Formats: sequence, C-alpha cells, structure tokens
Amino acid sequence: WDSRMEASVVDAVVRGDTGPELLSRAAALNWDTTAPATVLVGTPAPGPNNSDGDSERASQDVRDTAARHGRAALTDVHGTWLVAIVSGQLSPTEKFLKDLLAAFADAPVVIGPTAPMLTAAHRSASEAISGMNAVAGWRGAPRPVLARELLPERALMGDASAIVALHTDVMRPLADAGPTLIETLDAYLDCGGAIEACARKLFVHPNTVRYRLKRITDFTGRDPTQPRDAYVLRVAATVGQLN
Ligand code: NA
Repeated sequence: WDSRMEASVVDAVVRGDTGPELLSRAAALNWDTTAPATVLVGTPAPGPNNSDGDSERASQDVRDTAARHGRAALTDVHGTWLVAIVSGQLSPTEKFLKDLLAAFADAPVVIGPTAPMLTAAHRSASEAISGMNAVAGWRGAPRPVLARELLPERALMGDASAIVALHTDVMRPLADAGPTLIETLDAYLDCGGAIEACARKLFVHPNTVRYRLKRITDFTGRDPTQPRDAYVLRVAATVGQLN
C-alpha cells in the first residue's frame, strides 16, 4: 500500500489537478476508474490513547470498510480533518455509509455530491471542504450532512458557489410556482408558520395555505413547515433578490 501516492491522488482532486495520469495512479491503488467518486470530510475517531495516529487508524478503517462493501477509498488529511474519497453510488440510509461513519469522531461529517468519475471529483472535494468550513454555523446539523444542505452557512461565509446554488437549486424552481405560491410562502414565513393566523391574513382556509405549502415542496423539495427548510427558503429568497 503506497500511502504517499494515495494522498497525492486525493490532493490532486482537492487541487483540481485531474489529468488522465491521475486515473492510472488510482488504478495502481485498486480504484475502479469508471466508478462514481464522492468526497466526504470529517474528524478521525479518537483512539484508545497514540493521538497523532488517530488519522492513520481512521484511514485504515475507512479503506477496510470500503473493501468489505466492495468499494474503494482514498484518504488524506486536511489539518485535523480526514478527507476520504469513496467509490460507487452512495445512499444516505445505506450500510456502507453507516459503517464508514464509525471511522470518524462524534463530530460533523460533511458529504460532497457524487461525481461521475474520480477525475470529475474536484467539485465534490471543494464543496465538502467548504461545507466543513461552514458547518460550525449550524450546530444542529445532522451527522452526516450534505454540502448542498449547508447553503445558508456557506453563503454567509462568502462561498460564491453556495450563492449560485441558492439561485439555481432553490430560487429558480421556486420561481416556477408563480405569484400566488410565492406570496403565500412569503406571508407564511413572516407569520412564523402560524397557519390559522396567516390564513385569515391571506383570506383563505387554513387547508388552502397547507396545500399551497405542499406545492412549494412540490416545486422545490423544501417543506416550508420544517424549520430548516423554511430557513433555507427564506435565505434563498433573499439572495434571489440581491443578485
Ligand atoms: Na461515490
């Protein structure tokens, strides 16, 4: 196992140095170069004492866990974080990922988008790293959390790609809803989710307001009645107006 070479492959994805030769470097480490690539970042699990080799233990676990599930992983460190690239399609509820999480501390883990192949994974890396930089700003984040689920936090920290993603992935689909839905959303967010009250203000049954929020969820995938969703819609609508 050549772990200088493993780190150089990870670091070349992190830096966006993704020429063809990256693939042979990876094949050489038993990466299937056709597979999807997902970057995640977290802290290594704290070991029984020893404590600089936490990172080396956690790397080994990660690679073992991958092998056991039929996948490959490459790792590198990013100061006190461990950066892992893992192969294959990746579901939130699936067992590979539950096991993988045991290699990390009981502290945030941020999962980047899945890329089609290793050489396409620079954005996955940049977003997972940006999310990890941003995750302190949502203390209640779930473990794990998607980079794309931290757009307010990344936006407030100055990550341009988060601002763009609020437009492209929240505002643009919102905008498909037309003025009756956006107006209802805006009112509901200002009443703080107080349905009876808002309904009176919008001259409609409570159940019409509820139905219209369920439509907001149809256009955008965010549920205005869930406090996280509602916060993301509200920040996204702001950013929408100021660009
Ligand atoms: Na993957």
